[PDB]
Amino acid sequence: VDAKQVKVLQLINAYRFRGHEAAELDPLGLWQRPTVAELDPAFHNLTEDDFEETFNVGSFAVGQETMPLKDIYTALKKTYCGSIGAEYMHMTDTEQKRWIQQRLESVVGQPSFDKDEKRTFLAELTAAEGLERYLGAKFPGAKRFSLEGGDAMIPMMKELIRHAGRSGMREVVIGMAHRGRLNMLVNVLGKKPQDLFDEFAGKHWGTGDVKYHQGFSADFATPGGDVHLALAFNPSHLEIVNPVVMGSVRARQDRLGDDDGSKVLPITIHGDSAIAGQGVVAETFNMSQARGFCVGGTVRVVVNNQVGFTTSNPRDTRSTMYCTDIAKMVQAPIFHVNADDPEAVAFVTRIALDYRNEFKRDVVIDLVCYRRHGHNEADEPNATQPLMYQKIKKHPTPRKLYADVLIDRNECDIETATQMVNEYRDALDHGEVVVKEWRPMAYLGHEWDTPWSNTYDKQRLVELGKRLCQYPESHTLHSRVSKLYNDRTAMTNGEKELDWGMAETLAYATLVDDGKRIRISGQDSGRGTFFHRHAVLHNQNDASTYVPLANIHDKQGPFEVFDSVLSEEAVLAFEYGYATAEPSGLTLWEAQFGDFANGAQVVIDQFISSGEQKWARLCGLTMLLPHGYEGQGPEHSSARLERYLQLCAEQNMQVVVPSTPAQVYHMIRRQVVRPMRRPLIVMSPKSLLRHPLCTSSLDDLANGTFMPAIPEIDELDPAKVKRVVFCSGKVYFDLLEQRRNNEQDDVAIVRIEQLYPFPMDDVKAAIAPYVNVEDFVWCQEEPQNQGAWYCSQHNFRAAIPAGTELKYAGRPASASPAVGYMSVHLKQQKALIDDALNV
Amino acid sequence: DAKQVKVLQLINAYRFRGHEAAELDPLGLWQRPTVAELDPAFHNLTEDDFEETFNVGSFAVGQETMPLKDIYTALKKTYCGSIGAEYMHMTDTEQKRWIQQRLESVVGQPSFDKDEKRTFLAELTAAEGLERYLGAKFPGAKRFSLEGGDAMIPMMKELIRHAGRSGMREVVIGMAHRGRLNMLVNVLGKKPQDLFDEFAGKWGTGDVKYHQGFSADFATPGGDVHLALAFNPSHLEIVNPVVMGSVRARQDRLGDDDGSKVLPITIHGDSAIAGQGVVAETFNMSQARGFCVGGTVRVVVNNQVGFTTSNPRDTRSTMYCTDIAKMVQAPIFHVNADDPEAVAFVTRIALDYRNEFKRDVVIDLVCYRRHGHNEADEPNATQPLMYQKIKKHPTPRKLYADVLIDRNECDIETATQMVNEYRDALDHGEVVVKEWRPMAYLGHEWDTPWSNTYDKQRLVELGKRLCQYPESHTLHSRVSKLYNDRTAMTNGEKELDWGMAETLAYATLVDDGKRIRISGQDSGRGTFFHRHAVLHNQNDASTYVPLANIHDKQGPFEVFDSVLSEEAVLAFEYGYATAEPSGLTLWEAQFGDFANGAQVVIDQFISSGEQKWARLCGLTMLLPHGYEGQGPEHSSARLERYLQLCAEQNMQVVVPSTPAQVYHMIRRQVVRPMRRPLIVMSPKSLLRHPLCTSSLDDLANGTFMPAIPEIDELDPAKVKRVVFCSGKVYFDLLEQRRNNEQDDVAIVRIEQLYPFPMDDVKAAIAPYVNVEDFVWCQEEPQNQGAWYCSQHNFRAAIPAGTELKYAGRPASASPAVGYMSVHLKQQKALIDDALNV
Ligand SMILES: Cc1ncc(C[n+]2csc(CCOP(=O)(O)OP(=O)(O)O)c2C)c(N)n1
Ligand SMILES: Cc1ncc(C[n+]2csc(CCOP(=O)(O)OP(=O)(O)O)c2C)c(N)n1
Ligand SMILES: [Ca+2]
Ligand SMILES: [Mg+2]
Ligand SMILES: [Mg+2]
Repeated sequence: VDAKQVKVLQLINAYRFRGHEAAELDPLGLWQRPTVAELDPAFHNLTEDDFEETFNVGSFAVGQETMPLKDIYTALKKTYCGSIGAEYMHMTDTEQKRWIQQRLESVVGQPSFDKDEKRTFLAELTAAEGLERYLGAKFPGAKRFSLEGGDAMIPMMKELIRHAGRSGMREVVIGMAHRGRLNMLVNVLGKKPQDLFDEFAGKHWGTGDVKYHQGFSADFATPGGDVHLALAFNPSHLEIVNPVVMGSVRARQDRLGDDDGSKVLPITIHGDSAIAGQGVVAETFNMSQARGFCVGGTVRVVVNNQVGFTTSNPRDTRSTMYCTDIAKMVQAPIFHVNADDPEAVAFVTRIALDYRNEFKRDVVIDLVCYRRHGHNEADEPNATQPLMYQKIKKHPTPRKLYADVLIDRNECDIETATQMVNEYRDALDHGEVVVKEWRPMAYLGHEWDTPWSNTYDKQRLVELGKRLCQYPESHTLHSRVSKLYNDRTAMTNGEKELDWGMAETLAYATLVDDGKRIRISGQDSGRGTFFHRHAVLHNQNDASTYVPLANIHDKQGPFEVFDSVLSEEAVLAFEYGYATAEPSGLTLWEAQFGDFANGAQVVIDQFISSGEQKWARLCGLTMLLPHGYEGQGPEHSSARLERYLQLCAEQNMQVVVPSTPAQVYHMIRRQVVRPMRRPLIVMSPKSLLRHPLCTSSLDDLANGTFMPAIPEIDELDPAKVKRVVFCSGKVYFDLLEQRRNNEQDDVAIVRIEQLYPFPMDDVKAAIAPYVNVEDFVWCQEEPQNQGAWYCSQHNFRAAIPAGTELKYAGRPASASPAVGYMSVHLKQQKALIDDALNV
Repeated sequence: DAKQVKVLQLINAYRFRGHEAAELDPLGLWQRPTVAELDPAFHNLTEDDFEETFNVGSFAVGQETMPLKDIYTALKKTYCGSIGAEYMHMTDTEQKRWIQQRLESVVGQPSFDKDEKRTFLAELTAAEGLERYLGAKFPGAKRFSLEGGDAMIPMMKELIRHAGRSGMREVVIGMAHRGRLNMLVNVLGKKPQDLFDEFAGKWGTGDVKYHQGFSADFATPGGDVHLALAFNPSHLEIVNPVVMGSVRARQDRLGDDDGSKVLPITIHGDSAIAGQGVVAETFNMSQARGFCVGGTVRVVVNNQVGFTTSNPRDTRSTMYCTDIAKMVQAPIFHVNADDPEAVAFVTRIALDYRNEFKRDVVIDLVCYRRHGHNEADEPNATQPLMYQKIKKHPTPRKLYADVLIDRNECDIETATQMVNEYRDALDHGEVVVKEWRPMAYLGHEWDTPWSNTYDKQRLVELGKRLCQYPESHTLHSRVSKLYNDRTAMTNGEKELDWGMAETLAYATLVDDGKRIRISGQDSGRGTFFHRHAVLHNQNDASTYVPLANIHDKQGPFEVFDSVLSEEAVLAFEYGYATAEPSGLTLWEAQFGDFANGAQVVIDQFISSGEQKWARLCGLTMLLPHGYEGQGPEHSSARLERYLQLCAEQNMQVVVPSTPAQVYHMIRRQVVRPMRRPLIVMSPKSLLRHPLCTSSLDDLANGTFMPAIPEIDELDPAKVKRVVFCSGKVYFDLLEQRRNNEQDDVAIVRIEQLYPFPMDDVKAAIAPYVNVEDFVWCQEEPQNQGAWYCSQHNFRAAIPAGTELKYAGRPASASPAVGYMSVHLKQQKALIDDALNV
C-alpha cells in the first residue's frame, strides 16, 4: 500500500533494463556515455529521507526480503553499473530472466574467487602479456596481431574450458580470427613456443597458409577430467568460420548421440567491427534453433577493442550503441564486461556457459577492451586515432592493474607477481609447452581413379526398392505422390526403366544399408525443387511425416534430409564443416538452382576448393547444383560451370555432369565407397528428371560403374564416322535425337561425364575406333565465355589425333548467363545443335 | 491501492506481450501458446476488482480513470486484435510514448471516411481481379500471385498517398516476385495489355517479366509524386541495399539532408528476410553516415510459407521472421491481412514514425499463399492442412465487402459493380491506375575520344591547395612527411607517386563541379597508408579534407570509411552510381581477395545489368591486387573471374601500372561519355615503388594508354622476343632485363585487358620486325589471371609465323603460397623464364 515501496520497485526494474548503459565498461575511460534519467532516484521521486527507511526488495534477489533504500541503491549500482553491463531484460522467457537475476543480484556484482583462482588469473594474464612482449622483442615489426589490451581473453578461454570439463562436457571447438590467435595457440591450446618461433624465423606439406590461420588439437586437463580441444583453420575472410564450426560440432554431436548438445561445446570469437557488418553472423544466429543445424547454443565472445583497423567512429562502423545488438534477433543475453577486471570476466564467463548449458541457447560475452598497438604491428594508429592512443600510451596493462588490486587486498604479494613475469620469460626461452593443463590426445586422400566396389547384389537392390515404396497404410499420400510411388513400384518390378529420382534414391538406400550416414540439406530438399525426390511423405489427414529411407532396416546408417533455411553462405559453410569432421558418410548440399550458389562464393573459394592445399583438410562434401539451359532465364539456367573449372587445380575438386540415372547412382556411391574425400561438384539436371530417354535399367545399377566418359551408344560404323562431338549433360539428348531424326551416321557423340580431373584414358578409349576422323567438336549449351570451353579446351586438344582440329559449337559469348525470352532460347538451342552436327 | 499497482502491471504486460496473443493468422491455424502475464488472475485481480474504478497511468485511451473491466477490454482491443504491436523493446521513451498515443487512443478501431473505405475495397478488387484474370487467360503460367496477400495493394497506394500527403517528392520501391505483376499494373500503372503481350511471348538479351522495373508519376492528396520500382534479379533481398544507394543518390542531389523528400520502401518475403544475411548488413547501414537515408519502411509479405517449407523449426530460430529488425530497435507492426483497415491504419503509423524519427520501421503483413509457390506447383504434397484450410477460405475482397455491407457502409451492388467494371478495364487494356500520371545517352563505345588534357598550371594550383591545411591542425609526423613530399611534387622537385596522381585526378573532377563519392574499408587513409584524404588533428580529434576545399564552386567530395561489409556496400554503390551517373562513384575493397563476398552484386548487377535491364552503371571498383608473398587472401583479386564475366562490352578490366595511368583512368571514367563498370586491379607495393612514378606533364598532356610500348631505348631490329604483361610484374621484368644488359627482349604492358585494345597492342608490336616468339608473363597461377581467358586475343595480335608462350606461376588450388620464401623463389623463376631467350 506504500507508494514509495512501489517507487523502489521501479528503480530496481530501471537498473535491470538500462543499468548497462551507465556501466563503467571502457577500460580507457574515454567513453562519455549519455546519462539515463531512470537510473537516478530523483527520477522516481526518492529523497534523502527515503534512503534511510527500510523497504521490501520485491523480486530483487539480494538474499534478504527487506533492506534500507540506501543499501538497495548501493546494491543496484554495484550489480548493474560496475564492470559488468548485463543486457537480458529484452528476453521474453520469464524463467530465463529469473535465472540471470539470481546469478547477478545475489552476488551484488562482487564475485568470490579462491586465492588459488586469483593467482591463476594473474598467471594467465602474465602469460598473455609475456608472450606478446616476447614476440615483439624477438621479431620487431613482424605481423602478429597482438592480443595486448585484451589480455583477459586468455584467462576467460581457459576458465571456459575448465568450466566445460567441470560441467561434464567432453569436447570444445573454437572458431576465431587473427586477434589473439597466436596467444590462443601457445597459451591455451598448448602449441610449442619454439615451433612458433621457428615459423617467424622462416621454417616450414601443401602450399600452406599464414601463421595466424592455423588450427590445433590438444587435450586439456580440467577438474572434471581431460577435454578435447579443437581450434579451426580459417581464411582471412572474417566470421565465415563461425558456421563452419557449427557444422563440425553438430557432426560430433550426431556421432556421440549428444541430442541436446551437452557433450560438445561450440565457442566462436569475433571482432567488434566484423560481427556488426558481416551478414553471415545473422544467418548463423537464424540457424541456432533450426532442427537441422542447432547445436545446443553457442558461447560467442567479442574481443571489442573499440576500433576496426583505422575505423573507430561508431557512426561509421554500425547503427547502434553496441556491436553485439545483432544477437537480439534471437533474444540472446549479452554480457558486457570491462576487460581490466578479470574477475568480472571470469564471473561473466561462468554465467554465460551455465546459461548455455541450462537453456541450450546462444549467449554473447562483450569483452570491452582496447588494441595496444596498431591494427597490425607495422601500422601507425595515431594518424587516425590520436586521442585513443594518447590515452593508451599512459594506460597500464591488465596484468599490472590486477596485480596491484591483489596486493592492496593482501591476496598476493609483489614478489609472487614478479616471479610470474620472469619465470614465464624463462619458459619461453626453454621453448617447451607452457600450458600446464595441456595433455597429448588419447587417410582418404587416394587419387580419383582408385578402384572401388561399384557392384551391388541385384536382388538386394530390388528388395531395397520395394522397401522404399512401402509406407503405412494409414499414412494417406497426395494423389500426385501416390502416382510417383506407383511408378517407383513399377520400376522395382522391371516394368519400367528407372528415372533419375529412383536411381538417386537407391543410391542413398545402399549406403544406409551399409550403415553409412547420409545428411542432406538444401532449400526444399525433402520433396525436391523439381518434384522428383519426395524423400519425406506428408500425411494428408494430419501433418505427420514418414521417411522411407529412414526405415530400410534396423541397424541401418542414419538418414536425414533437412529443408534448409533460406541461406546459402552459412549453410554451405555448415555442411563443409560437417563433412570435414565426419568424412565416413555422405554429406550433400543442394542449391535450389545452381545460379544461387554464388551467394556462398567465399565458402567455395576459401574452403572447398583450397582447404586441402592450405590446411591439409580433406572434405568429401557433395554439391548438387541444378543446371541446364531450358529457357527459364539468367538465374535459372547456369550453375556457372566455368567458375568451378577455373578453380580446379592440383586434384583439389571433382566436377561432374551426369547424364543418366545410372551415372548419378554410381556417382553418389563412389563418393562414399571409394576411399577419397575431395569435394564433388555436380551439375544437377532439371528437365532430365522426366526426359523419356534419360533412364537406366536395374542391370545398369547393380553391375555398372560410374563412367568418366560415355562412348557412342548407337549402332555406328566406326570407319564411316566423319566427326566426333564432345559434350556433357542434357545437350547430349538434344544432339542424340536430332542425329537420329536426321538418320545421320557419320557423326559420333561422346560424353565427358567427369570434367575434372580430366579422364584422358577414358576419352582416348572412346575415340579410338574412329580411325577416319577429320575434326572434333565441343558442343555446349553454355555461352562461349562460360561452360567448359575456355577452361577445358587444352584437355580436349591433348586427346585428339594430331592431324585433326577441335571446333566449337555452342551459344555466343554473353554478359548475361541466359536470355530472358523463351522464343530466343529455342532458336539459339536449334542453331548450336545444327552447327555441331553439320559435317 | 495495491490493486492499482496490479492494474498498471497488467497494462504494461499487454504493451510488451499482447502481440503474442493477437489474432494475426488469417487462416486461424496458429495455436499460439498462452501468455500467463495477459491473464488478470496472474496479477491477482479478481472479479470484484473488475467493477472498481482505477487510474490508467500512461494508458492513452483518452480518460485518466476507468473501471478495470473497461481497461481490460481496451487492452484486448488495442493489442490482441488484428494488430500485433512490438515496440516496448525500444529504449527511447519518446518513441514509445509516440506509438502508445497512436494505438491506445484509437483503442484498436481506426476511423476511415466512407470514401476511404470505398478506395480500399476497390483496391482489393483490383488486386484479386487482375490475378484471377491472368489465371483464366494464361493457365499454368508462372505469375507468383499476390492472392491471399491482397491487402498489400491498398497498403502500397496508401503509403504513396500518405507520402505525398506529408510533402515527400519521391518514393522508391524494392521488392521480389510476390505480387510483382500486381504492383506493376495496379500501383505503378503499367498497361495491362503490355503485360498480356509479355505472357504471349516477345535493347538486349532481356529478363523475366517479374524482374521489370517501372517509373511513373502518382497523384496524391498532397500533389504528384514520382514512383520508381527497381529492377532486380532472382536473388532475394540483394535489391534492398541497391535501393538504399539509389535513394541516397537522390537525397544527395536534392539536398535532402534529413531524408524527408525521398521515401525508400523495401518489400520482403518471410522466409527470405529471416535467412539472407544481406538483410542484417543493410540494417547495420541504416544509421551509418554515408549510407543513411532517413530510415526505410520495410514490408514483409508473410504468407507463412517458403516454397515447400512452412515449419517454423526449419525456416528460422524465433517466433517472428521480423526479429532481425530488433538489432536496430525498429518497431514491428504485425497485422492480419484479412483486415485492410487495420492494414491501412498500421501503414499510416509506420510512415509517420519513419518521418518523425528517421528510423527503420517494419510492417509484418500476416497473410497466406492462395496457390502453390508458383502456379504450376502442388502445395498439398508438403502443406496439406494449410491448403485444406485455404480451399475453404474466402478472399480478402469478399470479407471486407461483407463487413462494409453489414455496417451499411457499402452495398452488394457497389461491390459487384467494382468486380465487373475492373474486368472490363482489363479487357480494354489501358492503364487502370486512376492516379497514374505521365512523368513531367551514356553508352558510347569505349574508344570514344575524350578530353584527356588539363592545364598544367591549373594542375599545379590544385596540388598546392591539396597540400594546404590549417596551421593549427597538427598532423601526425608521418602524415606531415607525406604531405611535405606532395608539396615537393607540386614544385617539380619530385616525380609523382600513386597517391598524389590519384588525388590530383579527384581534384580535377570536383574542380569541374563533378561529384565524387568513395566508400570502402579504411578508404579515408587507405589500407596501405597512401591516400590520407582525411587529415586527423593530433590535439583534438577533428578532421580536415583537402579535396573538399578546392574552391567554393567545386563539386561535392566524400570518402567514407565503410562498414565491415562487402555485399551490401557494393550493392549500395551500384545503386548510387546507376541513379547518379554524372560523377565518380568508387568502391574500394581492402584487398581484392575479399570482393568475392559481394559476388552476387558482381554477377547479377554489375556484369549483367545492361544486357538484362538496359541499365548503365559507371561504378568503379578498386581491388588491391598483386603477388607480394602475403598469402592466399592478400595476393589475388581473382582477375580471371572478372575476365570470364566480360562479354558484349559489359565491363572494363584495367590493370594500371603507373601513377599517370591511374590518373587518366580515373578521369576517363567521368570525362568520357560512357558509363560501364570499371574493374581495377589496384597496386600495393607499387604505391612505394621507386620506378613507379610520373611527372606533372604526364598528367597534363598524357592520356590513358590501353597499351604502353617499350620505354627503354632499344634497337627494334635486335628484339628477338616480346613479353606481354600487366601490373607490377612489369617492374620486376624491367629491372631483371636491365641488370642482364639484355636488348633482344621487349616488354609491353597491356593496361586494359577488356575490351581488348587490338590496335593499340598491334601498334606497340609493329617495330619488332625480327621477332621470333611472344611471351605472356603473369604473376598469377596459370589457371588464374589473364591466361585462359585472354590468350586468343594475344594470338590474334601477333604475326602468324610466331608462337605464343607462357611464363608464370604453375596452376594451383590456392591463389598463393603461405610462405614468403617459396614466393620469392616462384617469382624469380617466372621472371627468369620470361626473359630467357
Ligand atoms: C570479409 C572480410 N572483409 C575485409 C577483411 C579485411 N580486414 C581484416 S581485419 C579487418 C578489420 C577487422 O576489425 P575487427 O572486427 O574490429 O577486428 P580487430 O582487428 O579489431 O580485432 C578488415 C576489414 C577481411 N579480413 N574479411
Ligand atoms: C538467394 C536466393 N536463394 C534461393 C532462391 C530460390 N527461391 C526463390 S523463391 C524461394 C522461396 C521464397 O520464400 P519467401 O521469402 O517466403 O517468398 P514467397 O515466395 O513465399 O513470397 C527460394 C528459396 C532465390 N531466389 N534467391
Ligand atoms: Ca553474404
Ligand atoms: Mg576491433
Ligand atoms: Mg513466404
